[PDB]
Amino acid sequence: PSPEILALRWKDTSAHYSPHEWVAARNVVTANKAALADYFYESMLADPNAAFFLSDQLVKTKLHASMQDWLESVYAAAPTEEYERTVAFQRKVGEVHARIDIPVHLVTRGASALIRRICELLDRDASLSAAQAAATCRYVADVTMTAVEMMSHAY
Amino acid sequence: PSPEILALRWKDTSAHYSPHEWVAARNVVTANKAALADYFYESMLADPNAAFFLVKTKLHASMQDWLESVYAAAPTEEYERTVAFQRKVGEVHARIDIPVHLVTRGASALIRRICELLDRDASLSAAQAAATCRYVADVTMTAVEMMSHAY
Ligand code: HEM
Ligand code: HEM
Repeated sequence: PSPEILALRWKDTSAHYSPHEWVAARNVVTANKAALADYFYESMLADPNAAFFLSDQLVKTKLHASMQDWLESVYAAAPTEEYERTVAFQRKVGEVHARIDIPVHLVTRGASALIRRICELLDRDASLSAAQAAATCRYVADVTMTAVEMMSHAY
Repeated sequence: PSPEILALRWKDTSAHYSPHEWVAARNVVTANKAALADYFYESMLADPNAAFFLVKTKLHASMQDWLESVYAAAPTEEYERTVAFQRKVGEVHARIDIPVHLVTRGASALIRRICELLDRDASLSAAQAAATCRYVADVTMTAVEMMSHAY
């Protein structure tokens, strides 16, 4: 399924939501990416299965500073109309993960932790009505699980 | 990969939400057990990828039991029950080489149609409806991961 075909799936997903949701989310996620990357990394030390794959020094440069640009790839695609660029990024990361038999259930695990944590930021952000913080959190979960689905194409 | 460990995981995820969130969802899920199984199945036909793999009767009911299972776990505290079944379901899909990325496709689809129904439900304050939709998306994904075990 080429990135022309898989673009339209990202687009049609993002189109369930207003521009206000797209940007709202994007702003919160760039505002706190490095902090959201730390929280991710720590979450999968806590998991021993996942900790096996982290030799406690590989993140120093790679995993912390990379998880950042993932968060930008994902949350900008829609407000930029740059879908096939983003979708392409996801297959690379999916293929990287699959090459080293990183079990897919742990990715879905991580997708879920981020979603709970990004919504927690949306919640604690006082510059929004709870109606808005709600609708953004929805978008967040949808696009994460859209991305993860595509990351999962390499199995 | 013990169920006792897993069961515990189900408890914590759903502990993030109020009991009112658990029963509201269950209500709407079971109020539409048929229409939801019909939606999921017809959503597979649209795509060729899944349509590859499609007796419906067995399907139509076995989705209807999964739903009943997923939203029974928290309000009844039978986590082991609900887990053990997610474990089985995945191992079936597995041996058929049903690609993982699609179990997630229809998972996301059910979530979106479930919240639509929660938007429409005026027994609920919009606050609750959002809350409930969130529960629904989290717990589905939680099921999804457990299904995705040993793939
Ligand atoms: C939502 C979930 C996840 C996202 C968004 C994510 C993101 C990324 C990205 C962007 C890269 C860089 C790959 C590249 O472009 O070259 C990467 C690499 C990697 N990720 Fe993940 N990841 C996720 C889940 C996981 C999980 C659950 C583990 C658990 C073990 C993991 C372990 C790794 C490792 C080890 C590498 C580098 C491979 C190596 O050099 O040994 N990731 N990840
Ligand atoms: C969220 C996603 C899904 C859920 C919750 C789900 C649920 C179920 C359940 C509960 C069963 C009964 C398993 C058993 O008898 O023990 C089942 C069987 C089956 N599912 Fe799924 N399913 C999902 C996705 C898919 C997808 C994407 C396909 C794509 C083709 C698929 C095809 C089947 C087939 C063919 C069987 C029956 C196998 C057989 O009896 O020969 N399912 N599913």
